[PDB]
Amino acid sequence: ADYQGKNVVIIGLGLTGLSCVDFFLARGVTPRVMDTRMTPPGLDKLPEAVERHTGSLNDEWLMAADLIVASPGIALAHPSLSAAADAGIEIVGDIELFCREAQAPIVAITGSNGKSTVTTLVGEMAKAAGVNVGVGGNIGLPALMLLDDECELYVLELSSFQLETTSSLQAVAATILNVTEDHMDRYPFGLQQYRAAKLRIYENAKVCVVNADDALTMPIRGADERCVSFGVNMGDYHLTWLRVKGEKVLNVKEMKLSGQHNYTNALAALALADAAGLPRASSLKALTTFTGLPHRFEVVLEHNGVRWINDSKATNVGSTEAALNGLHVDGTLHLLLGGDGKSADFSPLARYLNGDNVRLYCFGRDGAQLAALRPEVAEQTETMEQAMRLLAPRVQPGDMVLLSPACASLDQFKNFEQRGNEFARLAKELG
Ligand SMILES: CC(=O)N[C@H]1[C@@H](OP(=O)(O)OP(=O)(O)OC[C@H]2O[C@@H](n3ccc(=O)[nH]c3=O)[C@H](O)[C@@H]2O)O[C@H](CO)[C@@H](O)[C@@H]1O[C@H](C)C(=O)N[C@@H](C)C(=O)O
Repeated sequence: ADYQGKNVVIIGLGLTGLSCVDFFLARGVTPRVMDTRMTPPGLDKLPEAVERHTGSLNDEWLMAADLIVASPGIALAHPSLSAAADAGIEIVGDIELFCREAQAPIVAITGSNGKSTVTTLVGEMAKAAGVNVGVGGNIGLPALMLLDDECELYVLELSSFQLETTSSLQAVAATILNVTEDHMDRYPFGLQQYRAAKLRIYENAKVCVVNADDALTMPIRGADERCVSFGVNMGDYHLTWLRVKGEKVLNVKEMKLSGQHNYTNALAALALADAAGLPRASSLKALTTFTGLPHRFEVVLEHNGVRWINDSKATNVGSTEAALNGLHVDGTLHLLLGGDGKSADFSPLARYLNGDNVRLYCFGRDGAQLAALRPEVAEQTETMEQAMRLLAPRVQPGDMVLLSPACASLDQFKNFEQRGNEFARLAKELG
């Protein structure tokens, strides 16, 4: 889509809002942004060129917009947004922007509780088949931070909020795991209004994975030829053995998790991966190794009042930004950055590195550019080990050593997992 020369206004300066701001700036469009909160988390992350209004909405800005991008945290029913809509001003959310740009199929997942687990599993099933997969959305990493012409499949966890502002989603496979009322303050007209939001996920979906045990997850107008279902004792995928299309496929003894819940999660996940075209071989393997939703970070050592945190999986700028958001650091943050990154996306990261309590240790191929984000507090070495031996004598009680590289590790390691193990070993010897 073209946004050149449009008056764009973004509502919400949280993770989503910031991703949108960067999305637009990276296309030569300077948006105006607002948030009803006086000091939203992304306020100090904006470039000075961006006009901002916080503490309330600025209605003149909204009414003068060509496009309004509304974060999930504000309701379309808000009088300011209702007014803009009546005047015919287009309103979209980050997921909508994402769908317009995506060049790979999308598996979409929504429902209430357990959403993240099913999303994560589908992601693993894709990893097992060797698919460069991008997992994001409501699960944590804003969808727009995943855009990459290298990505071969996207797995998105979506909230009813994101769904209300999305119109161009055409999922290869979509599901509403269940419909259980939550966030009802955002749906004052009842369960039907609430159900309607989730149902949007099936619009133009190639295959709709439905919950045989929850009739509300069926698209309105009964189930069609696109619908495949999962359930405990009923459905295309059901239950011990996992039954699929009438044929047993796996004895639950082969998977690490147990319990009904963990089984229907595995079934819903398989139904989605089958629909997305992933080989059942690899999907089943993933089901047999899956040990659940991983922790956000791996604490490799906590000694002398210092925490050494491994987030080697943050292979891009958006992930590192996500790791830094709301990060509690009692003393100084010794941030490790480096490897093979996407230089085109480095500039915005500098805005997350301000303050008197942050030190950068940059290494690898793009270490020089990374260190250049804020030279005054950065050290530059060739390897991560050198960088760590550098910081070791410098840490004091209360500090945090964080490996959240913002780059891939292929220039010096076999994979980010190995880079993380290296970090674990070195932290134990040095901390
Ligand atoms: C509220 C919400 O939808 N949160 C999701 C959102 O995070 P983000 O930080 O971008 O949220 P936001 O839209 O800025 O809203 C955050 C908070 O500020 C408030 N808000 C937002 C804009 C504004 O003008 N005024 C205001 O008061 C919202 O009411 C909310 O209290 O985008 C992220 C990336 O997609 C999601 O991971 C994140 O999910 C969290 C984990 C969540 O609680 N989501 C709900 C929906 C859920 O899963 O139950």
